[PDB]
Amino acid sequence: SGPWSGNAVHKAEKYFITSAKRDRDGKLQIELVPASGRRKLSPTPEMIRRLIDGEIEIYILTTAIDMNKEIIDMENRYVIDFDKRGVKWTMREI
Amino acid sequence: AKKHYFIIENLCVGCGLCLDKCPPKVNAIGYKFYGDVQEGGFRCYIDQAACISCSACFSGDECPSGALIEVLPDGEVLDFSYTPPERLDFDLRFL
Amino acid sequence: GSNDVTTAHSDYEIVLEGGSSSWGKVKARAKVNAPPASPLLPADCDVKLNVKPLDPAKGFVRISAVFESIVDSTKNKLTIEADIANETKERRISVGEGMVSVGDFSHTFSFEGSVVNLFYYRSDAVRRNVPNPIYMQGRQFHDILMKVPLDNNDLIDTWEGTVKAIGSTGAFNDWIRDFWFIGPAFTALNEGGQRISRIEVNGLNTESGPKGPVGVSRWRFSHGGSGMVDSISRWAELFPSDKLNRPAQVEAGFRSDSQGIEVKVDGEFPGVSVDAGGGLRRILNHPLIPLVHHGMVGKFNNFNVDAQLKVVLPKGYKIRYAAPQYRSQNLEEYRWSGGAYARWVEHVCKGGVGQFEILYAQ
Amino acid sequence: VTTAHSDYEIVLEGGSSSWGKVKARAKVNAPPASPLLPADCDVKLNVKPLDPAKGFVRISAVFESIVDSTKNKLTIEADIANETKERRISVGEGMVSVGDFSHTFSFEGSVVNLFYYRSDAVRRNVPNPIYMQGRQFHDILMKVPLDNNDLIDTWEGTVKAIGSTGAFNDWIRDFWFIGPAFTALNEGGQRISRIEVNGLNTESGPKGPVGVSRWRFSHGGSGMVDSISRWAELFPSDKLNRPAQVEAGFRSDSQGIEVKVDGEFPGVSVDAGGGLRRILNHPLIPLVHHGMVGKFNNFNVDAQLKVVLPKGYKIRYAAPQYRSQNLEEYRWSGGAYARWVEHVCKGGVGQFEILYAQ
Amino acid sequence: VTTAHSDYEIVLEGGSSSWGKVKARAKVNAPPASPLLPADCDVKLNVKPLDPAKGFVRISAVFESIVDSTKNKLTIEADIANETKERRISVGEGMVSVGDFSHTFSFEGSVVNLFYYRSDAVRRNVPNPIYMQGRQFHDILMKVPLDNNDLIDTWEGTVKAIGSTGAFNDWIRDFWFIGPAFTALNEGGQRISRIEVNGLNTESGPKGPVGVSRWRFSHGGSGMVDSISRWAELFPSDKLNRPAQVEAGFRSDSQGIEVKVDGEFPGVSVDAGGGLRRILNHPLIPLVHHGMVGKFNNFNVDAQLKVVLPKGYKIRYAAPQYRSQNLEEYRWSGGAYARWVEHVCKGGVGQFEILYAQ
Ligand code: BCL
Ligand code: BCL
Ligand code: BCL
Ligand code: BCL
Ligand code: BCL
Ligand code: BCL
Ligand code: SF4
Ligand code: SF4
Repeated sequence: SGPWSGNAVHKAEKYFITSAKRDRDGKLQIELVPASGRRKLSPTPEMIRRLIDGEIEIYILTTAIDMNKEIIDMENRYVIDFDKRGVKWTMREI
Repeated sequence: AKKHYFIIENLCVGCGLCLDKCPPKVNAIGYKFYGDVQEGGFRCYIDQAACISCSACFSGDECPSGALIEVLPDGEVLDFSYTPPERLDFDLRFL
Repeated sequence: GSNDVTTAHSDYEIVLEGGSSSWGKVKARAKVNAPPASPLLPADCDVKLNVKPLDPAKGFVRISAVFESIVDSTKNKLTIEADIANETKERRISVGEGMVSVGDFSHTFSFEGSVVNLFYYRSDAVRRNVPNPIYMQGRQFHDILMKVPLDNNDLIDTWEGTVKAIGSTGAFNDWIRDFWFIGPAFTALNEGGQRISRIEVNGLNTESGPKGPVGVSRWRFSHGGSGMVDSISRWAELFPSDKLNRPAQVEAGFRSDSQGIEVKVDGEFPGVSVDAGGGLRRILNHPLIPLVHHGMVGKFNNFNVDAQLKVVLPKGYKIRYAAPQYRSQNLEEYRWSGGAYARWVEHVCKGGVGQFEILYAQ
Repeated sequence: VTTAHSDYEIVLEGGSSSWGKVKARAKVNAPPASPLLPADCDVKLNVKPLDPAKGFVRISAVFESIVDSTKNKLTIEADIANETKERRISVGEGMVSVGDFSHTFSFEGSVVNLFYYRSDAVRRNVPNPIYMQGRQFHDILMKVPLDNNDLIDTWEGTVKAIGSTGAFNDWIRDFWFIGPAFTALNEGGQRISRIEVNGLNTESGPKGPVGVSRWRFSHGGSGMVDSISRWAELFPSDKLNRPAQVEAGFRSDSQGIEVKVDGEFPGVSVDAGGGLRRILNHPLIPLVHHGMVGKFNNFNVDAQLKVVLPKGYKIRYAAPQYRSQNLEEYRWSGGAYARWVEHVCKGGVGQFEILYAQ
Repeated sequence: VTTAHSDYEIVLEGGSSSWGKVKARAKVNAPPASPLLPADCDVKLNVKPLDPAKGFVRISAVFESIVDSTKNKLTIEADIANETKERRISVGEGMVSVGDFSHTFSFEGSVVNLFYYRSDAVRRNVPNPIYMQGRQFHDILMKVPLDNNDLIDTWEGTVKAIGSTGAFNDWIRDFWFIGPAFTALNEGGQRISRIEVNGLNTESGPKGPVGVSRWRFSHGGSGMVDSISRWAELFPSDKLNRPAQVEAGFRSDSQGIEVKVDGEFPGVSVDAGGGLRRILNHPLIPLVHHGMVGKFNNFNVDAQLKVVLPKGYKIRYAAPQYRSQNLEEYRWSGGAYARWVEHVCKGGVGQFEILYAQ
C-alpha cells in the first residue's frame, strides 16, 4: 500500500517470533508480534494464507531449532509447514 | 535493567546517529568494518555488558533503517516508538 | 459573526434508461470536516455487491458481497455468497455460504434460510383512495439453519459456552437480544421503528464432517414494524427479480478519520424508476430507514451545504412537477443546487423524511 | 437562514375567573418531515355546558385535511362527565371518511386515572410539583354498522386474526401506532400495555348487522405525560359556564409551514398561592413531541409575546424579562425570550414562568 | 451566538503511578431543560483506604441542592470491597432530607457483573476494545426506621400495593425512573428487568419499628454501559494508598449554566502496550446522556485543554493536534479541538486519544 500508512521503512506489515515454549506440542507458542507490538498472534492458517501471497513477513531474532524445520544451507532456511520460508535477522554482538 | 535495545545487524547502514546519544561514560555502541565502507561495510553494534538502558538510543527517533528495536521486558519487540495507524487509500474526482 | 463552518461537499448523479425499462446508474461523492461518532478512529471500508441471474425459469439469482475494513489498526473481512428466489410473493428461499475473518482468526459458515413477510391488513379502499401509500405495517419471520465447522480452539470454546448458556439460564431467549445488537444499534431498534421478538431455538447439534465436528444450529425469530421499516412495507420493491436480465452492481466505500468523512459510491441496477400511473414515471420513494438511522449521527455539528443533483433522462422524456425546482436544463439534463434543494439536503442529512419527488413523462 | 416568524397573544380576565383568549400565527421556510406533501388541516373544537347539576358537558370536534390529493374528514361528538375525581364517563358518536369510503360509529367509554403515591410531604415541601407518575385505564364499548363490503371484510379479517394467532394482544400495538408515532411512545415517556379483548359480537340493527367490540387497555407514565400527571387540569368542568372554543389550522408544503390558531376557554390562569396567580405550567408532551421534528434545520428566530392583563394586575417575577409595558400590556421579543423560544421549538422544556398579582 | 466558555486541566504523575488531578470551569448562556428553575447543587466525594489486607475502602458522598426554593440533602457513607473480580460487597448507611421531612436508612448490598462471552480472539485481535455486552445483578437489604407519620403511611401503602396488584413488579419501573430519566434508559442502551421482592418485614428496634426490605434486580447492556463494560476500571482499589476526592458544583438559572469541578484520584492514565500510556477512554454514558439536553440551542465554542506531564514524558499521536508545548505542557484550543468539543457536547462519541511515553 501507500508509503504513508503504517511504517515507511517496510513494504508490508512485519512480524517477529518471540516465544518458543514447548507445551505438549513442541511449538504451539509461535507468538507473531507485529512491529508495533500490541498483539500476540499464532500460525493460524489464515495468517499463513495472507503470508504466502504478499502481505506478511516474519523473522526469527537470533536472540525451536528443528521443530521449525531448518533445512540445510547457509545455516538458515527456516520454513514453517511446506510453503514459505520465514527469513531471519541477525544481531551478533560478538 | 529491562527492555534491552539490540541493534539489528542486517538492516544497519552505519549512520552513527545511535552512537551519539549514548553517554560517554558508557561506550556501549561500537563499529565493525570487515570490508570497504562504500557498499555498506561498517555496520555498528551495541555492547550488552555496558549498556545501562538509557532509551536515548530508542526514544530519540533517529534510526532510519529500523535497526534499533527495544525489545520489551517480557517478550515484545518494538521497531519505532510510535507507528501511524495504517489506513488504506484510493483516488477521488469531484464531478 | 456566527457559528461553525464545516462545509459539506457532495455530488450526485442519476442516469436512467428509456422505454419500459427500469435500470439506472447512480454515482455519489461526499466530504465533511466533522468527527465521526465512532469511539474507535480511524475507520475505513469498501463494499462490493454483485448480482447475476442464475436462471429465470426458477427465478433463482446469485448474489455476492465482500466487506473489508480497517478499524483502528485491525483488518476485518466478511464474505457472503448466496442464491435467492421468490417461492411465493410472500415467501423467499435462500441457500448460501461465506466466512468472516478478524485479525488472525477466521471461520467459514453455510446457511439455509427462509423468510416470510405478512401484512396486518389487505383493505382495498386503502388501494383505491391513496395513490402513493407510504406506511404499511407488518411482520417478518426468519427461519435459519446454519452450519459452522469447528476446527479452532476458540470455535470449540464458543460452542461449549453457548451450549452451557442455553442449557442453564431460562432467560437466554430474550437476553440474547442484548448481545445481538451491540452498542448504539440496539437504541436505533426502538426509534427506527422496529421490534425484535425473542428468538426460539429448535436445537443445537454437532455432527462429524469432512475435517471434523461441525456445529449445526436452527432458530426462528420475527420482527414487526409500524410502516417505517422498508424491509416490511416495501417487500416487493427491494428484490426486483424481473428486470435482472444482466449482472448488476453496487460498489461503495467510506473512509473516516478524526476530521471529516469521505464517501464514494457507484451503482447500476434496476428498480430506480417506477410507474406512477397516468403514463408518468417517478424516481422510487426514498427509503426511510437509512434517513432516520443516519439522523442519529447527523445532529452533532451544524454545517454548511453545497451539492449538485444531476439527472439525465432518455430521449423525449420531460420532468414535470419537480418539487423543489431544478435550476438548469441542458437539453437532456436537470441540475439541482442551492436554495430549496440545499435546504432539503440539510433536512435529510439530519434524519428528516420530507418528500422530494420527481415525475417524468414522454 | 430560515427565519421563523411567530406572533402570540394571551388575554386574561379579572377577579377569580380563569378564562382566557389565545391567538397564534407562525411561519417557517423549512420542509416538514412528512413523507407525503403537501398537507393541510383545519381543526374545530367546541364545548358547551350540557347541564351543571350532573356535571355533563357536550364536546364536538371536526377535522378536515387534504393529504397529497386526498380528502380526509373525521367528526366526533360526545358527552363527558366526572363521576368521581378519578373516574370519567363518556357517551359519544362520530364518523370517519377518506376519499369515497366512509363509516360511522358510536362509542361508550370510561377512564380511570390512578397515581402511584399520595404522600403529603410531597404536598408540603414542593410548592409547584411537575412530574407525577401514574397510570390510566380505558374501558371502551364501540359499535360500528356494517353496510359496506369493505367494512364486512375488515370485520371478518379481524375476527379471523383474533381467533387464530395467540400474539394478537401485543402485536396489535404495531398496527395501532403507525409510523413515527410508535417511536415517540418510548421517548415521550409513555408505555402502552397489551390490550385485552372482552368479546367481539355482531347484532342486527336498523339497516343491518352492526359489529360491537369492547376492550380495555392501560398506559403509564413517569410524570412527563400530562394526561396522567395533570388529570385535574385538562377538564375544567367548573368554569365552563359559557361555550368555549379552540380553532386551529396548519398548511404545510415543500418549503415551510404556516400556522393559525384562535382559542377561548377557562384554565388559562391558575392560583399560585399567596395571592399571586400564574399562567398554567406549559404542557410537556407537545414540546417533546415537536422536538422530534424541530432539529432538522437551524433557523433564525423572531417573535412577539403580548400579554394583556385586567385592571390593577401587575407582572412580578417574569423570567426572562419583558421589554415594554403599555400600561396594561407586556411584550416579550428578542434576547433571552428569543433564546427560550428557539429552545422550546426543539424539544427543550425549560421553564418560562409569569406571576401576576393585584 | 450563545458562546460557551470552558476551561480544562489534567495533571499526571510519573513512574508507574496512575494518579491525577482534574480541574474544570464552564459557562453557557442557554436555558437549562429543567421544568423547575433555578437549580443549584454541590457534590463532595471522598474516599480513603479502610484497610488494604481485606481490600476494604470507605467512601462518602454529600449532596445539597436548592431546587426552586426547596432545600434537598442526601448523605451516604459506605464500605466497599471486591470479594472476587466479578463480585462486590458493600455495607453502608445514610439519610435523605427534603424541606422539613427527613429519614435515615442502612443498606447491605452485593453486586455481581457477568459478561456474555470470554473469547480470547477478541483479546488478541483488538488492541483497544470498547463495546462489551453484559449484565449486572443487585441484591439489596435495606432497613429504614419508621418514626414519622409519613414514613408509616408510605410503608402501609407499599405493603397494600405489593399485596393487592399482580403487576407491581413491572409497574414499579414507572415510579422508579421519574420523568426523562426513563426515556434515557432506552437510548442510553440499558434494560432494567422486573424487580423481585423477597419479603417486606417490620421489626422492633431502638426507638420503634423499622421496615426491612430485601430485593433483587438486574440490568443488561449492549456495550455502551460503562458500569458493565468497564467493571474493572471504575473501582481502582490498588492505587488508593492515600485519600482521593472529587468535588463539583453546578448552578443553573434562567439564562445559562455555571460549572465548577475539582478532583484528584487514580485511574486517570492507563497502560496502552508497548511502553506507551494513555488517558483513559472517555466514558460514553455521560456523553450520550448529556446529548439529550445539548441540542436545544446552537452555540459558539471556545475552550482550552491544558495537559501537564511529568519529567521526560512526550505526547505522540495526539489526534487532533495540540497548539503549544511550554516545555512540559500541551494546550489544545480552537480548530479541530473546538469542533470535537462541540461534537461531544451534543452527544457525539468520537474518539480524542492521547498517547504519551518516555
Ligand atoms: C435488515 C432488516 C432485517 C432483515 C431483512 C431481510 C430481508 C429483507 C431479507 C433477509 C434475508 C435473509 N436474512 Mg435477514 N434481516 C435482518 C437480520 C438478519 C440476521 C441477523 C443476525 O440479524 C440474519 C442472520 C439474517 C439472515 C438472513 C438469511 C436468512 C436471508 C438471506 C441473507 C442474504 O442473502 O445474504 C446476503 C447479504 C447481503 C447481500 C448484504 C447486503 C445487505 C444490504 C441490506 C443490501 C442492500 C441492497 C443495496 C441497497 C442494493 C443492492 C443491489 C445490488 C445490485 C445487489 N437476517 C434484519 C432484521 N433479511 C433475505 C431472504 O429473504 O432470504 C430468504 C431477504 O430478502
Ligand atoms: C450469523 C453470525 C455468524 C457469525 C459471525 C461472527 C462474527 C461477526 C464474529 C464471530 C466471532 C466468533 N465466532 Mg462466529 N458467527 C456465526 C457462527 C458461529 C458459531 C456457530 C456454532 O454457529 C460459533 C461457535 C461461532 C464462534 C465464534 C466466537 C467463538 C468468535 C468470537 C466471539 C464472538 O463474538 O462471537 C460472535 C457470535 C456469533 C455472532 C453467533 C454465535 C452463534 C452461536 C454460538 C450459535 C447460535 C446460538 C444462537 C441459537 C444464535 C443466536 C443468534 C445470534 C446471536 C445472532 N460463530 C454466524 C455464522 N462470528 C468473532 C470473530 O470472528 O472474530 C472475533 C466476530 O467478530
Ligand atoms: C392522548 C393520551 C391518551 C388518552 C387520554 C385520554 C384522556 C385524557 C381522556 C381520554 C378519554 C377518552 N378516550 Mg383516550 N387517550 C388515548 C388514546 C385513546 C384511544 C386510541 C385508539 O388510541 C381511544 C379510542 C381512546 C378513547 C377515549 C374514549 C374512551 C374517551 C372519550 C374520547 C372523547 O371524548 O373524544 C373527544 C375527542 C377529542 C375532543 C379530540 C381532541 C383531543 C385533544 C387532546 C384535545 C386537546 C384539548 C385542547 C388542547 C383544548 C380543548 C379546549 C376546547 C375548549 C374544548 N383514547 C391516549 C393514549 N383519553 C376522555 C375520557 O375520559 O372519557 C371518559 C379523557 O378525558
Ligand atoms: C377507534 C377507531 C375507529 C376507526 C377509525 C378508522 C380510521 C381512522 C380508518 C378506518 C378505516 C377502516 N375501518 Mg374503521 N375504525 C373503527 C372501527 C371499525 C370497525 C369495527 C368493527 O369497529 C371496522 C370493521 C372498521 C373497518 C375499517 C377498515 C376495514 C377500513 C380500512 C382499513 C383500516 O385501516 O382500518 C383501521 C381499523 C381500525 C382503526 C380499528 C378496526 C377495529 C377492529 C376491526 C375491531 C376492534 C378490534 C380490536 C378489539 C380493537 C383494537 C384497537 C384498535 C387497534 C385501535 N373500523 C373505530 C371506531 N377506521 C380506514 C378508512 O376509513 O378509510 C380507509 C381508516 O383510515
Ligand atoms: C448507575 C448504574 C447502575 C448502578 C451501578 C452500580 C455500580 C457500578 C455499583 C453499584 C453499587 C451499589 N448499588 Mg447500584 N447501580 C444502579 C442503581 C442502583 C440503585 C437504584 C435505586 O437505582 C440502587 C439502590 C443501587 C444500590 C447499590 C448498592 C447495592 C451498592 C453500593 C452503593 C454505594 O456504595 O453507594 C455510594 C454512592 C455513591 C458514591 C454516589 C456516587 C455515584 C457516582 C456514579 C460515582 C461517580 C464516581 C466519580 C465519577 C469518581 C469518584 C471518584 C472519587 C475519588 C470517589 N444501585 C444503576 C442501575 N451500582 C456498588 C457496589 O458494587 O456495591 C457492592 C457498585 O460498585
Ligand atoms: C433507595 C431509596 C431510599 C429512599 C429515598 C427517598 C427519596 C429520594 C425520597 C424518599 C421519600 C420518602 N420516603 Mg424514602 N427511601 C428509601 C426507603 C424508604 C422506605 C422503606 C421501608 O424502606 C420508606 C417507607 C420510605 C418512605 C418515604 C416516602 C413515604 C417519602 C415520600 C414519598 C416518596 O416518594 O417516597 C419515595 C420512595 C422510595 C424511593 C422507595 C420506598 C421503598 C418502599 C416503601 C419499600 C421498598 C419497596 C420496594 C421493594 C423497593 C422498590 C425499589 C425502589 C422503587 C427504587 N422510604 C430508600 C432507602 N425516600 C421522599 C422524601 O424524602 O421527602 C419527600 C423522597 O424524595
Ligand atoms: S539504552 Fe542507553 S546505555 Fe543502552 S545503548 Fe542506548 S544510550 Fe547506550
Ligand atoms: S541509527 Fe540505525 S542505521 Fe544508523 S548506526 Fe544506528 S542502528 Fe544503524
